Amino acid sequence: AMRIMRPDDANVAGNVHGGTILKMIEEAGAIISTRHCNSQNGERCVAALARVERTDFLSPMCIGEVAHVSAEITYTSKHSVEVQVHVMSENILTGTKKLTNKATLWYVPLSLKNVDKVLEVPPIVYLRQEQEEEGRKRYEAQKLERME
Amino acid sequence: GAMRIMRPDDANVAGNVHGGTILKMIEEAGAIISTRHCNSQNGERCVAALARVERTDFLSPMCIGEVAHVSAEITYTSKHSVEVQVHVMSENILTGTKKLTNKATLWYVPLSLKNVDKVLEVPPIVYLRQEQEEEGRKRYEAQKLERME
Amino acid sequence: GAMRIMRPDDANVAGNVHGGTILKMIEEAGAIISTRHCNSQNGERCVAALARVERTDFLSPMCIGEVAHVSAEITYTSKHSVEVQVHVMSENILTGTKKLTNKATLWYVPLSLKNVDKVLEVPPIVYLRQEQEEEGRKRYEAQKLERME
Amino acid sequence: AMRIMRPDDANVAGNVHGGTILKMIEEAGAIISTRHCNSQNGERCVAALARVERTDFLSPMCIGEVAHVSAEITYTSKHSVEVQVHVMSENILTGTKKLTNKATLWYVPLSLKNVDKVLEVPPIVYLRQEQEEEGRKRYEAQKLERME
Amino acid sequence: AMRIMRPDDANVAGNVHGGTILKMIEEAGAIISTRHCNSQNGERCVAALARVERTDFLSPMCIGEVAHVSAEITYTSKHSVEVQVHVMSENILTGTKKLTNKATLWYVPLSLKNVDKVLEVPPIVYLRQEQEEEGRKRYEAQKLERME
Amino acid sequence: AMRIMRPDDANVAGNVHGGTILKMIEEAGAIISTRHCNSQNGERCVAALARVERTDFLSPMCIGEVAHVSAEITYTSKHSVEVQVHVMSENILTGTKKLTNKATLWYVPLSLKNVDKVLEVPPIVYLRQEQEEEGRKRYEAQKLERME
Ligand SMILES: CC(C)(COP(=O)(O)OP(=O)(O)OC[C@H]1O[C@@H](n2cnc3c(N)ncnc32)[C@H](O)[C@@H]1OP(=O)(O)O)[C@@H](O)C(=O)NCCC(=O)NCCS
Ligand SMILES: CC(C)(COP(=O)(O)OP(=O)(O)OC[C@H]1O[C@@H](n2cnc3c(N)ncnc32)[C@H](O)[C@@H]1OP(=O)(O)O)[C@@H](O)C(=O)NCCC(=O)NCCS
Ligand SMILES: CC(C)(COP(=O)(O)OP(=O)(O)OC[C@H]1O[C@@H](n2cnc3c(N)ncnc32)[C@H](O)[C@@H]1OP(=O)(O)O)[C@@H](O)C(=O)NCCC(=O)NCCS
Ligand SMILES: CC(C)(COP(=O)(O)OP(=O)(O)OC[C@H]1O[C@@H](n2cnc3c(N)ncnc32)[C@H](O)[C@@H]1OP(=O)(O)O)[C@@H](O)C(=O)NCCC(=O)NCCS
Ligand SMILES: CC(C)(COP(=O)(O)OP(=O)(O)OC[C@H]1O[C@@H](n2cnc3c(N)ncnc32)[C@H](O)[C@@H]1OP(=O)(O)O)[C@@H](O)C(=O)NCCC(=O)NCCS
Ligand SMILES: CC(C)(COP(=O)(O)OP(=O)(O)OC[C@H]1O[C@@H](n2cnc3c(N)ncnc32)[C@H](O)[C@@H]1OP(=O)(O)O)[C@@H](O)C(=O)NCCC(=O)NCCS
Repeated sequence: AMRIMRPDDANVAGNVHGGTILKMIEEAGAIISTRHCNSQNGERCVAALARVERTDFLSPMCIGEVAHVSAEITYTSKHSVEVQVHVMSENILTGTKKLTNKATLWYVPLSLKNVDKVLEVPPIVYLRQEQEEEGRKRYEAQKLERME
Repeated sequence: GAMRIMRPDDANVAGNVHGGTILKMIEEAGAIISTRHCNSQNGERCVAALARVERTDFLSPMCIGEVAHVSAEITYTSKHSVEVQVHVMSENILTGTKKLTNKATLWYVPLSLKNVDKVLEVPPIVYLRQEQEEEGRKRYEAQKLERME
Repeated sequence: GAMRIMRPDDANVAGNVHGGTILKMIEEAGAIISTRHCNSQNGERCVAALARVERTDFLSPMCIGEVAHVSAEITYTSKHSVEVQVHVMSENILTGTKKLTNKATLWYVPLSLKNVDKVLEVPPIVYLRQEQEEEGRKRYEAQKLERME
Repeated sequence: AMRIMRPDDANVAGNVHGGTILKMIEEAGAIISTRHCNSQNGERCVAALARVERTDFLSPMCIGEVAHVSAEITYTSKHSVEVQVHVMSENILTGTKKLTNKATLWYVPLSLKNVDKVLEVPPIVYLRQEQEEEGRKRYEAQKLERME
Repeated sequence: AMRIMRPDDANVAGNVHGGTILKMIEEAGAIISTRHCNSQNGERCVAALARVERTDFLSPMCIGEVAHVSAEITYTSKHSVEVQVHVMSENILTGTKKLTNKATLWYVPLSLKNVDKVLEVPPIVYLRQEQEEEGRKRYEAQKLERME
Repeated sequence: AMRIMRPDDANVAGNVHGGTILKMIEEAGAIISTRHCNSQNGERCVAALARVERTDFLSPMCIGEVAHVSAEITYTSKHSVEVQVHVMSENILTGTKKLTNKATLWYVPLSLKNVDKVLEVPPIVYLRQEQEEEGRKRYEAQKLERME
């Protein structure tokens, strides 16, 4: 995703609201996860946001700057999808680019015809085994935590 | 607090509200409460910027036509930061049914309006129970440590 | 209630909020409170439609960056209509200053979702004092009579 | 003004919210009043909404219908402008047009340089003599009402 | 159509984005073409934008100025509608009016019930036979550009 | 640049309005052109839209489908930028993709210090020589159309 930041995206200091960026982040996560969950022509479904991991906002973004939002599916469990989203600001006058934040989201597919039906998530192929292993450990961390 | 009716543009094709919609509302509540507090002792004029979102689980869906209720509370202050806990509740105004959608914790930092990116001191808060100050102090130390990776 | 920070698109070239912006927020509060009430006894599912806005004066300006606080109360019910009083207060979160922006009164009529333009019976509200019902009944009669010129 | 009504303009029933129409009405009033209060090259100003008269909503408007919003300055006092706004719905499939609402609004011009400075309003030309007298009577009745 | 230009319509300097005006232009074209294609109570339809002809932006528009959009159906073929749209900027503080844009659009009526069914366009009334001839030439010109 | 199509982007049939797409195309054109015109760190400028030409809408896009907007600078004259934009629709439930739109936009860099000052456009490198010649022919034809 690429969008010019507008006055209504920003506070009175002209700096973009956290909420504006969070919204864009989730939009990217929703597209990528829904596409994936339908990618093997299983039951028609839409991915629902189940969890947002801790995220830190490192640098401001200003009106007139371009928000760049990119997403990657980094893990899949039996019924869930982990998405990592990166947000970068670009000033197209000066050329300066800054990392706004990195967020991690967990999605769960729900049947279009039965909203209470959690679907199985198709596997992804990992470029690196360490990526599957790291993803598994993150999956475990949140599973264990939610087990109270 | 804050409430608003969920509209078509707030929801997916299933009729369920996008997480991003609720996240935006949560941050709107945090911004108001933290900005007010950071100017509450008439210090240098400032606006609270969102520094951190803690992990948060979405427990129940919300649908078009349901009312999102968003409430915020300042639960800790450090020298230069504000911790805010936000609760989101969905209300179906046809059936009456209310459900807890989400609980989220946020951290804000006040930045001067006049001095670009100047971090300001946060006025102290008073704790209903002193157990709460200690718990908040522990939460503060935990994020301070986690960020210094 | 409802609260929202005023944004540049809410305001004219001078930074002052448009009447239309506030009118919209007023009606949003009215729509929620009246719809909830009209479904509160689980009658035929319905949505409250705005029938009337009483005369209303805008007492003080609001500015970009101030927080609009909107609060509503059902003050009367007739057989098929709901009277709602709405208060709008501005809050400057930098200075702490609060001002009454506007008081408005609205009338809603519940319409069936299933049966188009079917007007439904409104559940009675509880009054703390008989005087409240009498005062509302007088306002109801006034507008009812006027709608015959 | 003429605008197609969209889903976000309407409730779950597909009927346009009163609030949406109210916002459009005020937009029409703001334009006509601001243009008028600058029409004699006085101090630059913007008209602010002072009063909305009682108004009844007669017929619903639906998603996909076209809202027609028309305004006319019907009276001016020394420092205020009376505006009548009509809203009509047009169904462009069926051809059917309906009167949604008629509203009267009062605006007061405020200096751009000084928000607290109320400016004098230029006179309007009345097509009929009786119209000025009618507007004058309404002005005095509301001015006398505002006592508290 | 008339609308005041707002901060979100414009860049950091306060000049209106072309996209904002393009959106307004298309809205006007969609209304006028849809009404016409349903004017004889044929199968219920909505006119879809098929083409924008070479449109030129002649002068900037600013926040606070009023955009005036006017549309006219200038030619009809068997299954399409040519619409010419004019955009005028009005500064309501100074009184200045400027021609912002002239655009020519082509619409095709599609059945509402029957997803992608192209319908016949009712013929338009011409004031002079010369107008039909000129329209025909423009019709043939766009046909040629499209066949390359 | 991706985004999901929402109810307010579309008509009563669920099909996206031409205006919605035109706005997205222009946003992409504005970003790429402004970035390019500041790429050699000349006088700070923003590129203003001057022309939209010969843009055709080939297939409908629906609510819930994802719009993919891709921009490319295809010609530069001394003071203007030609941008070609393609819009592709993607159904993330079915996987189906369709070419929605092909557009051509001309931008002109205007100094931020002097809003009437048309700046020089840095040259671009052409992947195939033939593209420059084709671009020049298009450029000459439109520049002469603004003469004859
Ligand atoms: C918030 C910000 C100003 C902090 O910058 P910094 O270099 O860390 O500033 P300092 O080192 O002086 O620290 C100031 C305070 O901020 C706190 N802080 C900084 N980052 C934090 C984070 N991610 N989470 C919680 N607190 C944080 C520090 O703990 C410190 O408070 P303390 O002294 O009471 O412990 C900076 O990270 C920033 O501008 N981020 C972007 C904010 C923003 O624009 N958000 C929306 C983006 S769309
Ligand atoms: C996501 C949701 C459907 C899960 O419900 P549930 O009763 O826990 O479902 P299950 O017990 O069958 O678990 C299904 C999967 O979801 C995962 N899950 C559930 N809650 C989760 C959370 N908070 N974070 C990460 N994963 C979660 C489970 O781990 C399981 O996947 P796995 O078997 O691969 O490990 C439910 O919490 C929900 O509807 N949440 C709201 C979603 C939404 O609408 N979001 C937007 C709100 S605005
Ligand atoms: C409108 C406003 C400037 C009037 O303030 P005031 O103290 O009464 O000012 P003045 O006494 O000098 O009156 C100026 C004119 O306004 C008129 N007026 C004041 N309140 C009015 C009302 N509510 N309805 C109609 N006219 C009104 C007066 O009659 C006078 O006109 P006149 O001399 O021709 O009779 C003030 O109430 C205000 O700023 N309101 C908020 C306007 C606004 O921002 N609207 C949008 C809110 S979101
Ligand atoms: C409100 C509406 C349904 C009433 O229609 P109606 O033909 O008068 O219906 P009824 O005669 O059966 O009257 C039903 C109730 O509505 C009330 N009513 C009707 N118009 C009213 C008005 N303008 N103000 C207050 N009450 C009104 C009647 O008093 C009656 O209540 P009661 O029996 O307790 O006295 C109708 O005027 C309408 O559909 N208006 C448009 C509503 C709308 O869509 N609003 C937004 C427009 S953008
Ligand atoms: C585009 C604009 C700057 C050109 O004005 P002008 O008086 O013709 O300026 P010039 O004669 O000096 O022409 C400068 C360049 O613009 C080009 N140009 C002007 N109009 C053009 C058009 N409609 N299409 C393509 N190129 C155009 C010229 O070809 C020239 O480039 P070149 O020297 O490489 O050939 C002017 O018409 C303008 O400000 N338009 C409005 C732009 C805007 O605000 N867009 C959004 C409106 S909502
Ligand atoms: C408009 C559309 C239905 C035409 O499809 P088609 O296969 O060419 O249909 P037909 O061959 O039956 O042609 C019907 C008419 O459309 C016209 N037409 C099609 N594309 C056109 C274009 N690019 N410019 C002008 N006219 C066009 C033809 O000239 C023909 O008119 P005629 O018979 O009077 O000469 C198709 O291109 C489409 O669905 N485009 C997208 C429309 C849309 O959804 N717009 C918004 C996109 S966000």
